[PDB]
Amino acid sequence: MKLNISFPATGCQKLIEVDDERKLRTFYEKRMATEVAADALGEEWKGYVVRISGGNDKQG
Amino acid sequence: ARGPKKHLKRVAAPKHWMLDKLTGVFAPRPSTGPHKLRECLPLIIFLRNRLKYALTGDEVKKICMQRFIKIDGKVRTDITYPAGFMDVISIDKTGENFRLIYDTKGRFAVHRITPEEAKYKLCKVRKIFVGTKGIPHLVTHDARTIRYPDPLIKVNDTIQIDLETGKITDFIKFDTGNLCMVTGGANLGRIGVITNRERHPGSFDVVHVKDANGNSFATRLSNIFVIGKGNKPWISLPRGKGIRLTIAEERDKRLAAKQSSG
Amino acid sequence: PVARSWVCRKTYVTPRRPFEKSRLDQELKLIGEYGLRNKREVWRVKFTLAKIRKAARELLTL
Amino acid sequence: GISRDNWHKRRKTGGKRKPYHKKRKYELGRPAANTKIGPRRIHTVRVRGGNKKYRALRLDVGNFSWGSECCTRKTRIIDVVYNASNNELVRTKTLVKNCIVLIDSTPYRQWYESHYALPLGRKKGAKLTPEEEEILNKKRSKKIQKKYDERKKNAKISSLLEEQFQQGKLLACIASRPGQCGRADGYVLEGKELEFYLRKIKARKG
Amino acid sequence: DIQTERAYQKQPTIFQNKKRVKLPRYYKNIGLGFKTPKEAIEGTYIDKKCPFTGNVSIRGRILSGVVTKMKMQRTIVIRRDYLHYIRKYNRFEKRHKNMSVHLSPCFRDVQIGDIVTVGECRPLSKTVRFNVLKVTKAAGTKK
RNA sequence: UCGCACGCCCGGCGGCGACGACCCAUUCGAACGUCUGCCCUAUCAACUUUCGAUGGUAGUCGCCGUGCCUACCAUGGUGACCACGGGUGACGGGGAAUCAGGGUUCGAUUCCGGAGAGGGAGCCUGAGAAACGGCUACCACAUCCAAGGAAGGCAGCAGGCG
RNA sequence: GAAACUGCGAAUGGCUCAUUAAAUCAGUUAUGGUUCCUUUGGUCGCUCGUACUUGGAUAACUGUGGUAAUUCUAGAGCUAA
Ligand SMILES: [Mg+2]
Ligand SMILES: [Mg+2]
Ligand SMILES: [Mg+2]
Ligand SMILES: [Mg+2]
Ligand SMILES: [Mg+2]
Ligand SMILES: [Mg+2]
Ligand SMILES: [Mg+2]
Ligand SMILES: [Mg+2]
Ligand SMILES: [Mg+2]
Ligand SMILES: [Mg+2]
Ligand SMILES: [Mg+2]
Repeated sequence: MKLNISFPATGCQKLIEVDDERKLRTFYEKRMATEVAADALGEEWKGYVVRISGGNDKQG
Repeated sequence: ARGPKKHLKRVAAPKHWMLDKLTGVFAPRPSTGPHKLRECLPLIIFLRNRLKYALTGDEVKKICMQRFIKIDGKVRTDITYPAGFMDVISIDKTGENFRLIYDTKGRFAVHRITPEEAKYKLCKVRKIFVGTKGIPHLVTHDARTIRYPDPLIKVNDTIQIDLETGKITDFIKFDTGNLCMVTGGANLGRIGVITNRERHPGSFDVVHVKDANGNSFATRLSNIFVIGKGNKPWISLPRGKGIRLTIAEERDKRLAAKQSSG
Repeated sequence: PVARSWVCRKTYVTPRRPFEKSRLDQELKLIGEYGLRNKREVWRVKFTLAKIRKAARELLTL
Repeated sequence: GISRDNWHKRRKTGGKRKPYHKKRKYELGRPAANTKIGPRRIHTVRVRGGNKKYRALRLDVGNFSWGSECCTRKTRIIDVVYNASNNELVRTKTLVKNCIVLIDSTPYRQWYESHYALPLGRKKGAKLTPEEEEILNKKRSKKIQKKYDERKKNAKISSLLEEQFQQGKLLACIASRPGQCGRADGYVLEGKELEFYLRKIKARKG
Repeated sequence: DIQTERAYQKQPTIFQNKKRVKLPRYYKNIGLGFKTPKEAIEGTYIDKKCPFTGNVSIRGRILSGVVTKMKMQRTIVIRRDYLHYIRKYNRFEKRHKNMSVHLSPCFRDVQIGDIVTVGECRPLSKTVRFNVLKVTKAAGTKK
């Protein structure tokens, strides 16, 4: 599951190749456009709150 | 046809345009305007096929959009503008003024006039309307809806319009003795005095017109255009002066003319 | 829809009896006297004659 | 879709005409408005020629005219009491053209008491302490008291109307088409028409 | 008498509830020299589709037929007759058309078999497009 | 709102055009109507009718008129003058062929009007479409695929198969 | 001046004759029973109660992508009528 994370206050965006389901259970089964704590995908990320803005399915 | 039609075939064109059978599939479709589809003459037909100032429609476009021709005292830039009856098409560089009247036959004629005559033209009133504050409105045949007219001018008369102000000067009441042009039907182009008015309630009324040489003929009101008080017009009349001499008289007058010219 | 005429007309006509001996001899005399190449160029002149004559008959009935 | 066709139905003789074309758009039908009484809700519909129509769906007020004395007021509608078309349009409270409604008589009472200064309605024994009817009825000058005296000989009303004014609500008939135009305009029933429809409502009650 | 329908049967233009202290009837002339009848003025009927006392204009064609059936209410059936010319045979055929026309209740006593003038109007029903404009009696039949 | 020239009072008045819009005429129309007109068949003589058929009333809808639709009433409407039903190797017409006078057959086809885009149906936008070189389905046919999906309509010009 | 937004056209033209037998269609009339983009001509201080110009989106552009695949499109930034 590729994750396209964008930050608008600097306006910089990056794709990150997360492939860990224990990292992704925090984003799983939540509805679009909610703010989520992002400390699960990395210990380096902490205090980052992130809106889930909808992606592309495995058939695009 | 799921909407308005935009073409016209060369064969289905009205015949008094005199368009040739062979050079085109299409005839120029007249744009919507102050004259009907079959009653008008397109400006491409007036330049290209008759005056021969142009050769093709591209040259017609070039003439019309160098802003030269000035029809009814205003320049129109579209190729297929409808120029109808009694319209003043003026060309400024040649200094040449044209007034559109039918000749003795059904077709329109190249009719050169003076600028002093080109400053005005004449219009048949179609309907009198009363507008939104008791305002008398007069509607002509070319949709010139001038308002506050003279209250003697009524439904089937004609008026004289100064084009620069776009306003009435004088008028002719529809009455017996006045000259009239027949602007439609089988009598298309005749000139004579109105000798009789036959009323018909419900259906359309007819008028007997006696020409310059005695030959009377009847025509319904919608095809009749009065052109001046009494026995004299207010415009200059074309060659032939609206008679329709017979085919025998046409034959021997061209035969005697060719015999006398040699 | 194309821009062309399609107005045409046969100028000759074929006779009803094909082998009438006196008609053959008369036509052969005419084309031999006037130097003609077939009989369609006597049939067309007889047909133009026929059209002029029926126009004359129709005017005489008027 | 839903259509208005002469081609879909039988001839004068009873024979069946077979269709030669599809359902064209210009032979159009639309679902009905079925305008009810409630807080107002009007939908616009795009029309042939790029026009628009205003379908009422709920409609509380309407502009009703009192024709004998020439006063129309915006007036709230309370009930539909009669319909010559159908009784279910009475039952399910439905505003159409020529349906007969009840509307409250208070603006007409205000105009009448402003114009003539006489009590209309007013079951005698009750008297309004907030003094607005008192300053309506009183305080005329000597020059204009004979003007009001000249008016109050033309101030007599029909007894059926006076019963409806004491009831506080009067009968109107709608004349605008509320599914078409949007409004619920109509006029107060008077005279022969009034007692005709009162006879009809009394026959409906029984 | 009148008021036999569900709604109030009234002429729309005249207002009948002006205050006092009989009813004024609306009528007109339809033109074309057709003289409006006496019962259309002294009448007590109302009619939406009467040519004289209703919102219809007589316009276009003026025809004449023969009354055959008067069973429909406020409207009757006339029978037009004409000779149709085939061009092969130099003869005629008798054909006929049965149209339904609207008979106003101003023309009171009409029997079957009398020539009736009708006039074209707006389409009044599915098959009615003509009003009755004047009635003449049959051959004799004055009894 | 937009563009050309650019001035005159003593900052304010200004020329010629473009674009846009309530309503009214006008134009190109359109759509419903009026009257009259069409091939064969009786081994098709009665048909239509509360499942609208014919009207009346009052409405709904529609741009408008109208059974167009709804409610309540009336029992009507057409037919031997051929209705109704069926057939058509039937688009209609201007016209074409043959022809003394009569007629007879043809008219798919360059002009006018209609209908239709495989079959039916439904609809967005727009002044105007029930549009198909526009969508939405269902039926038939059929293209690509990783099997999850996507895309189609030559009765347009060429061309291919049958 | 590419692109893109906006306006207009795309309902004309071209093809075919399957349907359809008072239907289509022809002549004749009516719309006083209606709609009409455009064109042309009218009207556009008529009302009596920040204007020295108001608001915030969005495409083209930039930059991350997804899908076996389409004139498929998502998220992030800007910016006009
Ligand atoms: Mg077409
Ligand atoms: Mg014969
Ligand atoms: Mg067939
Ligand atoms: Mg066929
Ligand atoms: Mg044909
Ligand atoms: Mg065929
Ligand atoms: Mg179609
Ligand atoms: Mg095919
Ligand atoms: Mg197409
Ligand atoms: Mg389609
Ligand atoms: Mg195609």
